[PDB]
Amino acid sequence: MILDTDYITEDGKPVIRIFKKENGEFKIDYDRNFEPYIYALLKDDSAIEDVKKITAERHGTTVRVVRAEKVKKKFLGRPIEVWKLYFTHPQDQPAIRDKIKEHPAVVDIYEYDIPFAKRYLIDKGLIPMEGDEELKMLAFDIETLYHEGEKFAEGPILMISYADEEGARVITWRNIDLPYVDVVSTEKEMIKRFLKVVKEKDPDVLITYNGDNFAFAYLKKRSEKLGVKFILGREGSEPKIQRMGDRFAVEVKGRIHFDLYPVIRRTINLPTYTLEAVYEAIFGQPKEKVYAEEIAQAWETGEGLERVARYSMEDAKVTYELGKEFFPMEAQLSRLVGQSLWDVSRSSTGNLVEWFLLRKAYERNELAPNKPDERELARRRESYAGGYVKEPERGLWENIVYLDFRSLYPSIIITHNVSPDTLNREGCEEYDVAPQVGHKFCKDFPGFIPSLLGDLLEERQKVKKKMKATIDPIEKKLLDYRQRAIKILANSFYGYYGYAKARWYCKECAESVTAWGRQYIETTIREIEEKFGFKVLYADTDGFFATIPGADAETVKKKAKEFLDYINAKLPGLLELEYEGFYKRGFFVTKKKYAVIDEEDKITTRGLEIVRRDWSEIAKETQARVLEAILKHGDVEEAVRIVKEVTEKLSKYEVPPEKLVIYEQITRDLKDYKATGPHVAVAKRLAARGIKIRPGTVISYIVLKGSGRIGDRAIPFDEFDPAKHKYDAEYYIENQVLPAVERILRAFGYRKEDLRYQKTRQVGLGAWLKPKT
Ligand code: NA
Repeated sequence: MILDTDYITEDGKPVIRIFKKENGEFKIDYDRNFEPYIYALLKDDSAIEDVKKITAERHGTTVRVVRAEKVKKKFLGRPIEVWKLYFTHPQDQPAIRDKIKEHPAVVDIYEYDIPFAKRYLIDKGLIPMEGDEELKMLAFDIETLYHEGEKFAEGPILMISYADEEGARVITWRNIDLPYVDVVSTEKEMIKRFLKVVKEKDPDVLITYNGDNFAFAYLKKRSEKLGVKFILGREGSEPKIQRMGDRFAVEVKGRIHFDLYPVIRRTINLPTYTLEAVYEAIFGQPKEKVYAEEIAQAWETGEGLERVARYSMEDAKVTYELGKEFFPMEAQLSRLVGQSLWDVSRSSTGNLVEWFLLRKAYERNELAPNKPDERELARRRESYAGGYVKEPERGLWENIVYLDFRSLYPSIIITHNVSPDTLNREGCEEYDVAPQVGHKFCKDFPGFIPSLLGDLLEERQKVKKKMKATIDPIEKKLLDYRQRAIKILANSFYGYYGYAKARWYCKECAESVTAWGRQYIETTIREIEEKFGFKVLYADTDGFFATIPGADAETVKKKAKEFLDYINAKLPGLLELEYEGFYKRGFFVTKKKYAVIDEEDKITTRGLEIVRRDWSEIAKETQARVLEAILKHGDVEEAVRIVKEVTEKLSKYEVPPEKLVIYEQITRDLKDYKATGPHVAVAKRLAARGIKIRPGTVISYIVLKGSGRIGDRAIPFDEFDPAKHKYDAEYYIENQVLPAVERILRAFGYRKEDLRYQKTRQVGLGAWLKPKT
């Protein structure tokens, strides 16, 4: 299977390199005969004799148009006649692009900034990550000590941990006695040992969590200060830092650097993205997290060293296991899009759509529109819209169905043939009209994009059919990824239409699709209320919740399903409502804020759970028990009672100290946070122990009863002693606990004031001590 492609240049001539894993053997194929090209639209064919003779200068060398041929292609829904201009080198294109574009007979140029190594996969019909071939993978992570008044990576790396099929290990130059740890002399010998272990395992895949921004950069800058030759690429390469938006990305030649961070960020949503918050979500097993203070404590002192080595080991093992989860999925997308997994895993959804369109465009002989220049980009970016919402019926309700459209936006696009190439066309005989915005989309001929979508939705269905028919759970699992990759791509098309960097950009398309979305949601709701006597409790563009008042669980289920058959016979084309679930109880606060409980006693929440950086167990626990009281027990008053009890217990210092640890991933150095707040005080307590915390790591502190502002006395949690230390109850009540339950309970009629007992050490600072939203 094809892992990746690039090119090298040999005496000014480009050579495509194709990295392959076949029958357990890595190799590199070469293609010396792949020619770069662009297209040009001319006013009169006679002008090509001028174009053929245009030259520019690259480093003293005259760059020329090597060859031209006329080709018929489709563009903008209609035939176009263009000129294919061949070159020697892909880098000749920009230099000569500017000149050719100033020729009065040249209307414009096309497909001139499509990377050569990618052009190659498209044109040759090649697809990465195909076939059976198994791949050896290996995760790694590093532990570092931080210096505040310094440059990047001045502090040494103390630990390099890795994880394989064979297990996990830690390399270090501190004195530690554990089975899985190998000890060495220096940091230099540690790094060298890591390079030696990688080079000999020969992984096809290097897995990291955030290695694009931390691990690799750190490893290079340290090798640089220490004089170590940082070779990890198969063909003798130091890994190359690459310009990836605002931040960076690292490539390793011959291997695939699978950085887990962008994948997880683009997969499942969360507040703080700790390696530990992620292993929680997708596995259900607790972290065993040791915080940043405990480990920098082990660096100077040496106490708690074996616990750090366990932690470091666990970073690796988790990183590996997380990698075994996300890889096949990302291998499917890279297979579906036609681009390397390295690219595909770091791409935005809009950009994944672009690469998919480009390749299909090649197969259909469709000329691709250019990107926007600086002026168009700003003009596109300066667009906002609103959204649909049916504001909720307040309160607690029972026997709730949840109904959603099957692929709302893809359906609209296919059914109404919504495409830049079908927009307000001239002399059109069949057109649908967009609601609100009034655009006319032609149906005389299928749009380029609509038809590709059509085929995607149909392929998904076929794959799903085969998944459910397949008894073999290996093939079953694989088909399931296949199916789910189609979903991710299909559902990206709507975004892409309004995606400012998009080649087939079409704001008119975007807003039309949004408007038809509203209409279908709107008329379906009107119909469920009038024809079927339901009460719609809440509605999004992700679907709606409804019940029949005074009907039991199975009347509602039967009627909803009867309603589906009724509207699905009345909805146009591919538009189709589905049964998404049932919930015995639920309540709805506002747009995308709600909690519901299904028949398995499982609470699903939306826009409600704690998304602050500085969180604690006492807040989470108390919120959980409120939602539990309302939804499990059907008791709103118990919920209010519980909060009153919890706040009382806090007042009287009966809440166990451990539940009051505030975990916060720090956004910069602690020594320079907002003057007021617990941060400065934690920084002094840590400095006195000779510790500094790296921005981007999670600290642990408890807030104590103090002599200044409430919240300004806070200590490291390991420093806590039940005598000589009292915690600041008012801080846990007004900053932590109340804010976690105020929104939920306001929806039921309760004010902040109703959530404490009449006299329980009230300090009237709620408005100040609350987090500024
Ligand atoms: Na689905």
